[PDB]
Amino acid sequence: TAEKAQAIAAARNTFARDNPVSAGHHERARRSMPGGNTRSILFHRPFPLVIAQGTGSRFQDVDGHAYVNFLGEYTAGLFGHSHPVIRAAVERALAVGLNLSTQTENEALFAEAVCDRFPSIDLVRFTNSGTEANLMALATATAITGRKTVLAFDGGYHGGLLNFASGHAPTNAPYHVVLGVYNDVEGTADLLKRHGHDCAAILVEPMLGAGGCVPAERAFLDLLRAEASRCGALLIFDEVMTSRLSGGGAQEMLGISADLTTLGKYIGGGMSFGAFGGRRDLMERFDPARDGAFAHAGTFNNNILTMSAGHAALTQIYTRQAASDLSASGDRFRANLNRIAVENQAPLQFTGLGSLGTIHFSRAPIRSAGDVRAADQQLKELFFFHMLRKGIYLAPRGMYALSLEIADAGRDAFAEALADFIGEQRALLM
Amino acid sequence: ASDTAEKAQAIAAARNTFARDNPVSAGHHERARRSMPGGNTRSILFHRPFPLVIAQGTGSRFQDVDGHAYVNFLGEYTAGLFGHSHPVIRAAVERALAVGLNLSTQTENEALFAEAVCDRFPSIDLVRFTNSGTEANLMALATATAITGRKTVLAFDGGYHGGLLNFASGHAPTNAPYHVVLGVYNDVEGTADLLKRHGHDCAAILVEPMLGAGGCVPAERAFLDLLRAEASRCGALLIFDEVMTSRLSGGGAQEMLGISADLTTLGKYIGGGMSFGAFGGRRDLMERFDPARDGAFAHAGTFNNNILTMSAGHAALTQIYTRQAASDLSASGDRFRANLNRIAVENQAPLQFTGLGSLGTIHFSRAPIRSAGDVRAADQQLKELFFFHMLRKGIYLAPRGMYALSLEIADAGRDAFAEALADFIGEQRALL
Ligand SMILES: Cc1ncc(COP(=O)(O)O)c(CNOCC(=O)O)c1O
Ligand SMILES: Cc1ncc(COP(=O)(O)O)c(CNOCC(=O)O)c1O
Repeated sequence: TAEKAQAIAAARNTFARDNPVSAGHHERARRSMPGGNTRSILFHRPFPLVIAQGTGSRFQDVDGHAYVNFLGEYTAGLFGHSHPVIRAAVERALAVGLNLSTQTENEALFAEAVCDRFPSIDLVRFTNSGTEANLMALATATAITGRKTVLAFDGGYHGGLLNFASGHAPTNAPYHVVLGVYNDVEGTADLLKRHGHDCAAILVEPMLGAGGCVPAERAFLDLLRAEASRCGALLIFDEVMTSRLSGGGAQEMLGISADLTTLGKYIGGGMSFGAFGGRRDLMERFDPARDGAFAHAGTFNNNILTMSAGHAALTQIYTRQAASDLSASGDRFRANLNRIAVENQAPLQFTGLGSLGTIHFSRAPIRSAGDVRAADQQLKELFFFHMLRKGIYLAPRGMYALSLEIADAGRDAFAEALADFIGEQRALLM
Repeated sequence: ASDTAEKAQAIAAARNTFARDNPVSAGHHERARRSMPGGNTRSILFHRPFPLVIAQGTGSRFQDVDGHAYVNFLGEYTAGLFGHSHPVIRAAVERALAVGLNLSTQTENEALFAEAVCDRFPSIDLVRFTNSGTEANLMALATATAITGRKTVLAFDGGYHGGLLNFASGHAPTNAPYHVVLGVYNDVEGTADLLKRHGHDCAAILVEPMLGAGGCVPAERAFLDLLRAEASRCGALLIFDEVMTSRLSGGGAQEMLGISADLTTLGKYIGGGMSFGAFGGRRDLMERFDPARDGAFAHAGTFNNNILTMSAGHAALTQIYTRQAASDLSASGDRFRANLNRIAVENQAPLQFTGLGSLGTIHFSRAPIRSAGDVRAADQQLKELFFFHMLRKGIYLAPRGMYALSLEIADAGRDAFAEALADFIGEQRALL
């Protein structure tokens, strides 16, 4: 509607008036990077906030405004901006030496911690991102099976070269990808009958992350596990986001085992990180001593900062117990946010699991990419600008990912700001 | 050359001595195998019987877990330009920690780093950062195919563009399934034929100005002129993979050559030894990523703008490895390589070092090294024996015989390398 469009025009202008120093930064950034941007998700209109500095769960922008960071680096930033244990791991790495050009002890210790944590990961390899992890998992599936077809899901996001958030992106690596509808048992069974013979892999998030914190239904994942086994395709669970949900990620909570699992985000302690692991027999194809071994180099794969900060992250900070506690805290938080919507007759909900959640302006079921897209997009943008005015930073698309540094005062301020949105924007919520 | 029983027995003895010299590294390997395939997470680090595990490093030197010291002539496969403990890198890390980690937003540091990259590289008008050279090359291919609507990519046998674009031994079954045609590196007539056949459907020509992993094999002028002309004529994007070669002068191989690519990929040392890659090039091509554009190309990536890379990278380009420092290091490397080849020639040894500036690789052949075929024809057994010999002399270089001079390599190290080469030639005269 026109009414909402005008509300957004007003909110954008208010943001621009609040943030003229960020505005100047944007005009300069446009000289060296396309649209002043090097990570597409950071861009929003009229321009993005530039931040100056942060400590713990808080940061300040270049205009001086302070915020609680509920975004947490799209789930990588589990430790806040200045964790002393992470800092210590960085100091220990610098003492060991940088760019050591050789095999290290720390990479093996980190690997042991990873294999110990995740119940379907017998052996693991590190990459430099979730994008690389997923690409290597597809390389594995395709090379082993000799097949070309990959089943993935509309709304699915698996990195820079495997972006299905708005269907097929023209920039995707040219794997022969067939897209199903997330959570659609009937349609997906049909696609598997059609393509099962030629399917190298099923690639799926146990909860759409970038696609809107949409949990996978049990019946959907059971279909995928059964059919992958029947047709000889590798089931790949992309847990780059979902691994945080318990000590052993979504697979532990589900009792469903993927053939390969990809990891990313928080696991390297906030340093560059990705990983792919899985069944021993599949991963041994990368043993470089073995006959016709697959090649997987990568300059920074075993870099000392990631290996050292990650080992600290898993063993000292985000233990199995910390994962259970944060996820339970996240469940209570999301229920409280939904109670606020319910008690105020608000046409919104928050979907997700554990410490992950996203607002959707609909009271209908949010089960697939279609549902997320059909929910009100103008109200979502308005909500972002409102939260900023309340000193709460979350994703433009309405996602939060609670760090370990988020405390009672932070959660309370978020919940109060949500109530304020509902009251202040009542006219637009009818 | 062909394998012989004589050389095999020499190699088996060198491996046995290495195993005996390094029992702690051997135990590490056995443990590592329990959690990573063959105890490995980066294929290039593995060699038989097992790799050395190092304990610590300072400057240009390091020590392994059995207590041996070496000077590091490998330099992290060209990423380790600053040594193991550069004070300016360390200061950049400290500044980064003080700003804040994982800040979840844009910072100024990324714009300042992007400006330093654009200042530095003469054909890069706009740039985007990735987390590796592998990602940089994939995004450059993504850009070319999406802009052109075409499927075919011309690359070269012996070429290496990252984990999903490995042509070092021809087509790898793990490669991302771009429709890649492989040419012979430096083959003008053969490549002209391929471009005649495929040119109309060519999204991109992807080429290193010098084969890196493929053997430090310089591209010849006539070869690159052909690629530049035919890319323009066909409407293909010429992509120069300068992940390794960018170091060779202030403005990489493109400044040396006076040839401009449509896109250039970057990696290795530019992020100050932190995770890093980048792709950039012509303004009109890179603007397709402006997120304010309708139909903007998407390119997220959790760590693309991470504070450690942004901060150490800006320091690397503006404070440490300036354009003059690049010229100076390349001149130092050119004199080094010439000295090594002089030592070969004077002893009438069947070996040469190929490369440019501070990068070089030994090849056990008297033939011109111009393509992957030439590299593969050279004696591979002697290359293995060379590796173990150099280790015994306290010199660490790649198993495949590559050195990449860091800023921390001084006269003593270069002298020791040259002396160790002479000792190899003398001690292994029978097999040469
Ligand atoms: C499920 C999933 N798989 C894979 C990925 C890809 O991981 P990475 O961005 O480390 O390549 C991501 C997240 N990518 O986030 C982009 C950003 O924050 O800029 C992801 O959420
Ligand atoms: C010319 C070129 N392009 C691209 C690449 C790929 O760059 P990256 O390893 O950062 O993905 C590399 C080197 N990759 O080195 C492997 C390793 O040291 O483990 C490269 O040399």
